[PDB]
Amino acid sequence: KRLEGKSALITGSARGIGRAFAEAYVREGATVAIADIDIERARQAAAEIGPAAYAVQMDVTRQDSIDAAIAATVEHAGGLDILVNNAALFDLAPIVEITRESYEKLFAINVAGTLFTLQAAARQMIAQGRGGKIINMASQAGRRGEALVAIYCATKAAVISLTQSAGLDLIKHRINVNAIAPGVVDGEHWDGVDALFARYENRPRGEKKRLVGEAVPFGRMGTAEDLTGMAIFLASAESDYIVSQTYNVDGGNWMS
Amino acid sequence: KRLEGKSALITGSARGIGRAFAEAYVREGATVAIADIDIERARQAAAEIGPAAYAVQMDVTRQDSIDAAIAATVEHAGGLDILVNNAALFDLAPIVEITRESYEKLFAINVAGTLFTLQAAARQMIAQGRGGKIINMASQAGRRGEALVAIYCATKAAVISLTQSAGLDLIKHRINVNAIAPGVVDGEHWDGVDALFARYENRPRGEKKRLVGEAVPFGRMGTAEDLTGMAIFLASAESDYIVSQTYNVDGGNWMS
Amino acid sequence: KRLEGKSALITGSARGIGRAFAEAYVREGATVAIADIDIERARQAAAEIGPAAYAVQMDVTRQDSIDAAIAATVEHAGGLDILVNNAALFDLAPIVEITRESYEKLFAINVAGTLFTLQAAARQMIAQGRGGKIINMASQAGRRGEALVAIYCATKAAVISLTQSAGLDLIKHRINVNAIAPGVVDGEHWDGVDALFARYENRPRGEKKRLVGEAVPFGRMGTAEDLTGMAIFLASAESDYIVSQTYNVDGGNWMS
Amino acid sequence: KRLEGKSALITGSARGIGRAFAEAYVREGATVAIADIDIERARQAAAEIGPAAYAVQMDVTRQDSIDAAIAATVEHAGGLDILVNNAALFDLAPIVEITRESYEKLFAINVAGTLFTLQAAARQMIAQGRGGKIINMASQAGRRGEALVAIYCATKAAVISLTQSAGLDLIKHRINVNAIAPGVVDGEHWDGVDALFARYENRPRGEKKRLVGEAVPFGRMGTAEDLTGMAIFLASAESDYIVSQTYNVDGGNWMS
Ligand code: NA
Ligand code: NA
Ligand code: NA
Ligand code: NA
Repeated sequence: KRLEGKSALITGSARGIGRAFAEAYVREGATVAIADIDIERARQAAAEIGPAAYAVQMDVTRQDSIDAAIAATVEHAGGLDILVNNAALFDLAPIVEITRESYEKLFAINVAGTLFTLQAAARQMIAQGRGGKIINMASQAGRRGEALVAIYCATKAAVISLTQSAGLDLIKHRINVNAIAPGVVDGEHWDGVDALFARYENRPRGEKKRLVGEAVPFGRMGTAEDLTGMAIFLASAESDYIVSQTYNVDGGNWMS
Repeated sequence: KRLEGKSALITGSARGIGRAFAEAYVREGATVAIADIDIERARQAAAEIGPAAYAVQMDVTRQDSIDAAIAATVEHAGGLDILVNNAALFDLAPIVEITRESYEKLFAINVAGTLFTLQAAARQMIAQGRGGKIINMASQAGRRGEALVAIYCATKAAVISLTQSAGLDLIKHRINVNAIAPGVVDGEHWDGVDALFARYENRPRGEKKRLVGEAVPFGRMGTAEDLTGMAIFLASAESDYIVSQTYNVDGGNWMS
Repeated sequence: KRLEGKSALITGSARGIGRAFAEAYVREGATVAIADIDIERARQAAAEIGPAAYAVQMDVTRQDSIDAAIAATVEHAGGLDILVNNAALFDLAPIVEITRESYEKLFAINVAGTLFTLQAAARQMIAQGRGGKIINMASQAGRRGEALVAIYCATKAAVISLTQSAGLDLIKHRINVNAIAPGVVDGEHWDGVDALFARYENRPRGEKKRLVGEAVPFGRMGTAEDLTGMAIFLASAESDYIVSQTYNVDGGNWMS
Repeated sequence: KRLEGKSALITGSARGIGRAFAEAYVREGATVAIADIDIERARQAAAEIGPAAYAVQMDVTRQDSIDAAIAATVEHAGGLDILVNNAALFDLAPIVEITRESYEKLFAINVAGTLFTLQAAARQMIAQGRGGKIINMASQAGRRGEALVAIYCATKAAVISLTQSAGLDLIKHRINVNAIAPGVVDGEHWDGVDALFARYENRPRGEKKRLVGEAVPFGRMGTAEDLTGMAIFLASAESDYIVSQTYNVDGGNWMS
């Protein structure tokens, strides 16, 4: 068990990628705060995962909620050792149709949410004096722009950048900051994602997803489970010398 | 010469780099909107440059000011062919001292200001149906993070991403979107920049600036004139096949 | 006349892109050594271009030919101010079919040829004490690997790398070293290239070429003329502060 | 545990980084071929490591030696599952002093050695039908050039490129190709590396090594043990969806 006795918090972990990370972390001996805007779903998730997972209501766009979430983790587990910034929102629209609402919402959650949660965790970790681990969720989208995905790509580029900056600033406190960049990951969101491409590219529903899946060198779209090995690795002692990096786990969909 | 008959608008061009760009564009035969929030200096600059330059009041953080600026180029110049997003703000603080005010202010101007001005320009260019040129100002800060400069770095990373996405979306309208990434450029702003570094790096005043200058492979910090050639090139016919690129003009300070 | 009074040498300029550069340089006032293994065609080209162009026999794989070529520009033009390393060979094969012959031949021309010509030009430029410009030809292939193009991609990656190293080492002598990276350029060679892809991807003849052209965001494969502006720019005073860069001119085919 | 029953071959594994990888692999349950040009050193390393390690004489510059080594692996273990291309040579010299001997020797070992060993391993893995893992050793040097290290940097850039190309071509055979890029790693070679820098930079002995060590954000130069976690990870099932990536493990010395 590579994370034995560790205290983690994962934002947006009631469902999806964050939820898989939560389960993997518990398997590896960690206690995990299931942080989510949906307290009901967080409580269900925590009960399904087991005794070591516990629900925390959190809105990463609000400072008071961020601070309350950190304090609940300290209260419940005695401190905080691992942060995963997984909360994210996707959207899509061509340049001439980008709205200020899309820009503000996606930046508030994907960039500000990650930045200020990272900062609150950093402060707690510094106060503890024991290190150690922060993992941001980037994306292939942050590696290169895309015609219909300007806002989301830009938030993920910002995340990769913040990962580098925070990494350099916090390593003196024995805190590693790194990021994982998935490529295309299958899941409940892809119906809406495909529908959005179908609308703007004028394709039959389902065609975009299929083309995307067929283009991954590996042979298929990713699963959350493809990513858990890396999430454990970057939270363990085996990654202590790894600083300010973004690692693509994407079946070859992007090369860095 | 190279920009004969072209209508341009440059944000933040009352002073510094933007003004040097405006003066260079006029020498190359363009008509130029000196768009700045400092309308008094924009007017003095427009008056000094000559009849081909005219002052436009603009605050890239306000949608109505953005739309009014584009309307102004239509009124004065009959339309818009070249947009340079030059307006920007700098700040510096370690992760644990980053404020929401700093985040919101730098993103509103550096990211939202660039995105929505680009969008307004693109709409006008598409309506004209004669293609166009858009040049965003990035920075070495956009290429890699820095311990003390998380916010500014992230905004410039977002600009590089947006440059990429917009370039891919808009090329079918014959609009080139690219960016210039300067390195370190000398100017009065370095008193404050040095002071901020001196404080957090525990150095005597002037030392940071000195060291930064000495470390540029070319052998000196940049001037506006180092950048003017590239600004003309990316607005000229010689750059027609150039799409979604960021070009470093930085004395070798960063290699891309 | 941005290259007035300058002396240049361009490798592999009897035909194609290199010849287009030579013609462009001549129009900008330069004297140009048409250097090529195909001396017959180089002579014909120099005669067609006009009195400022002269043929020079060179095989970039042979040190004695390189040194004699540099000596030729000194003799005919009085010195050497601009070098363009354009000579290159292409090949294609899946990993399990790559031969040592293909490896040796592509590295000798593409990498050794560029490196040691660069070296010989640099020595002459340092001896002159007037600085200089060196432009290497990279490729999109140099920016990212490709299943069937391992050898060529690796040579172009080596070129980008060498451009960076040489740029850092030579700038103290006022020599700018940079590179241009074209995307896909139409031409006679595409019949063979298409044929090779057709074989390994199991495609009808001409399909690969068609798909490639349609996949370029700009909407067409490149021409030599798309590249001439950048070639002049990087040899001119407008690029003095530009060091160790590789610039993509590729219709958006790769974003750097 | 993590590599139970796997057959590995690591080039240059008698001493240094390869040796550490060999020892870590054996602890994780692998059988390891200790390939080295120095057969007595290989036979000795194998003896010391244990019964799961066996010596193989190999010159990665010779096709026949490469082919013989793979065959011995198939002879001793029942086949080959993991290849680590660790054999490498370093050299240093400014542009004007680079010799053809330095160019040829470093490229033969660092590039050709890696390419043709990877090719022979791939062929054997394809014939087995059970997939496989291949890890190339890159370097921070492959990420960006340096004034005094053009040859070595260029070889490591070529390695990163080959990693991408081979990864894309071989994943259909269920062979993962990835690379590790250490930053600066302490070891017996650094006394000579420092000496080379001291010579050309004209420094007291030891000054370069200290400055380099002090500039790593983490706080010290690397050890081989910093890298073993990643070497195991990329050879294990936890990296199955990881293709064509180069991962920096370098204390923050370079960010990718
Ligand atoms: Na629970
Ligand atoms: Na005026
Ligand atoms: Na002639
Ligand atoms: Na043994």
